[PDB]
Amino acid sequence: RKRQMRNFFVSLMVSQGVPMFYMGDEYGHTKGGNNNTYCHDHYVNYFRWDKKEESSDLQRFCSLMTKFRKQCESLGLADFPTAQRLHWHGHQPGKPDWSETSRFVAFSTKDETKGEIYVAFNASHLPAVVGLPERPGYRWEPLVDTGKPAPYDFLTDDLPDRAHAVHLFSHFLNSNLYPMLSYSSIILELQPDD
Amino acid sequence: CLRYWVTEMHVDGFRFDLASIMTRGCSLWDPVNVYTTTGTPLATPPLIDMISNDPILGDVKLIAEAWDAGGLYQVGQFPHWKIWSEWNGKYRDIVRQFIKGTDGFAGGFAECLCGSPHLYQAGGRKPWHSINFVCAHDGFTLADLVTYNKKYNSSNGEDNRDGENHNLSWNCGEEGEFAGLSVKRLRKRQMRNFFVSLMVSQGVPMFYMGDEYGHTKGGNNNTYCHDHYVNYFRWDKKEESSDLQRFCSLMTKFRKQCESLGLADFPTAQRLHWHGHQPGKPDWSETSRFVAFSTKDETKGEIYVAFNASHLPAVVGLPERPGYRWEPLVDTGKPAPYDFLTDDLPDRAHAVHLFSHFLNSNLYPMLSYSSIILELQPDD
Amino acid sequence: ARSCYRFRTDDDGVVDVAVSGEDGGYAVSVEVPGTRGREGGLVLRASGSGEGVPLAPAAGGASLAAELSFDPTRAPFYLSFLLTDASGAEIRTHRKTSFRVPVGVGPGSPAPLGMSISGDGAVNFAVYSKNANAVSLYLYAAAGDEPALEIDLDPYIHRTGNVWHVSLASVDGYVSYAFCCGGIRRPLLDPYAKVIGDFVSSNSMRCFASLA
Repeated sequence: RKRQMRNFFVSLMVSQGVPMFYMGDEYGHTKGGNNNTYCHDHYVNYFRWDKKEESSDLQRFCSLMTKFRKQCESLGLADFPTAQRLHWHGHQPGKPDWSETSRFVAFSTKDETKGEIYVAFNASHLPAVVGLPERPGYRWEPLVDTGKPAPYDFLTDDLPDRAHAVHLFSHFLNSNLYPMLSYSSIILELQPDD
Repeated sequence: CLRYWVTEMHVDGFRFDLASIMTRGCSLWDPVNVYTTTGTPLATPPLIDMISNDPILGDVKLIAEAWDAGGLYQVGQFPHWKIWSEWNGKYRDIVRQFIKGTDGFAGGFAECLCGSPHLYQAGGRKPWHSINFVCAHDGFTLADLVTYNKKYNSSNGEDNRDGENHNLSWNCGEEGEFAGLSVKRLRKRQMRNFFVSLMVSQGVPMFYMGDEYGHTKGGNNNTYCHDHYVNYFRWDKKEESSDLQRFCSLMTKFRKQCESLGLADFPTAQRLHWHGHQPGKPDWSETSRFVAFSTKDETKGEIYVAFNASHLPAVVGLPERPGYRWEPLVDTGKPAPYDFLTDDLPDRAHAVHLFSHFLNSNLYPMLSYSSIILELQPDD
Repeated sequence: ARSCYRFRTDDDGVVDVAVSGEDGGYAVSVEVPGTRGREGGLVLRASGSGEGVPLAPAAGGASLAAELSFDPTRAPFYLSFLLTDASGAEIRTHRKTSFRVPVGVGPGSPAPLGMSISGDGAVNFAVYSKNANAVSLYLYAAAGDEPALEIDLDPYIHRTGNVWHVSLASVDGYVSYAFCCGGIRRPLLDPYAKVIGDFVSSNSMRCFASLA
């Protein structure tokens, strides 16, 4: 459930357009299962600040996602993207699968600030190891992985163990690979390797 | 002579070179002499009978290299009296072909891991009568096994005629010591895989001087005539390769600590279970390059071993044991010192924690040409 | 003449024992070198003894030594003991046994088979038996019918392969010897004896090898 909620927020924050979400969705407000609450002057419809501190991890994830959307200029585009800037990939780079059984959508796009970002969604029930695009002289650095436990689902310089966390995945990242769970999303940034 | 060495120099055992010659018949049994010619192999040679049943020599270690240069080949059929051990060359061939990646060697590999009962059980010998080895003084070293596809014996002066011609090796992508970073990483992985395969097999493991730091002979696979540093132990180069040496020491310690690794009898089906990509479904097909098993341990509870000799990475499912979880110990793909986890590592708990999202759901991601070992621990 | 025994321990170490025929008692000295895993001294308990003989430093902490003495008239016997650190943990042999050492007999040599005498006058016994799990030596005096001396052989020190051997300083006061294999107390004849005794049908069929 936590994975899927993070996936929904990632998809909202990486789509072209204007993101929009109702209050209380940044920390997981529950109504008991009631989808039509137009006639309740009850605590079900009141924002809970007692339970906000219990869901600080999801709130931090949402705030970091919004900040990342602000910092990336390839997300706010006045015109529609063209094939030169946006490329589609599948399990292997440059081979998207559009069939009826497909549950894997991934793309990579260029940026003047971040250089390049890679986004992948795995809606399948089977974990997979994906092949990252081949960029001579560079490498891919993990930023977001909805499967990882907090606070490592979002990597920031505020973390004291960021470099060690990247080092413990370097053996997969050195061969342009990344292991993914089922129902999970990843975002990577391209960085020079010299 | 053998009794003299045992009783005066306190030698614990012997290894016989070209031992098949000691089974060939003597010319004294030709019908011309008494009243089947010279050199015909015998089923009960008198010398082997005298050695096996000697009051002193019968209780020491006897190992035979069961072939000669006259065409004899007696691996698995040496006259043993249930006492004699053998250099297992079939193990060498099968492991060399499986680890480098070759179709049709998964079943042979699984048989090798169990001590080769198909060669020893029927005759009444035990798993430890098999002397397992990957490399020896003759042939390639462990480092040259992953660097050269062919011998380079021109320094011998015999125009490359001498030496074994079918080495069953793979240069991991490029020929020679000058290669890219990925090729060198793969070579280090493959040496670790060979040592892991050696150290988790039933039987007696044996490896050659200097294979623990990656000694190289330059591709020369027959170096009998060089009093030269190509044949010397390099104590200076050993310090530049402390990671591989540490890995080998830790793996030997692990073998010593487990009671399910060196067994006095052949493993039964109640203790050992075979797995595949999914638990309980081993793949013995011709295209298979994946062997995994789990065995019950009276000391560590349960251990799980997997070999991925494929060129494709895979995520494998782990056996389901409610109330317990699997803990990572060995991973030949990881950079040192995280290829082997010890409590001397200050980052052990954190490194384990960073793989919890995979370990919780009984999964593990593997590189191509890698190996893993995991242990079962209570979780409540 | 002194005898020396070196035992490997179960914690990757060495215990050295020496048995000396002091000019009519016996002195046994125990020396434990090395220190990696145990620091705070050791006590020699005689295989579960409630008492103890602490080991004292010898040459500056490199080795710990102790000494035990035994009164004469004692027929050949075995000294068994264990070691303990200052934690309660017990040090055993690498075969997981108490350290057992013979007092009154030597280890002997496996060749030649039978009874032989060395230049100094030591008497060596050697007999082959693959199937027997226990071998004992009997000595008889001029009459005998029952053994004057009985010596059990240690399965570790008094064997080389499948040959049981033992050495004796002197056989004075004895004329015959025999062997007992397994737990059966029936005296057997040495197959390699050169001089034998009288065939006596006891109330049985027994013959003893001569010590001359």
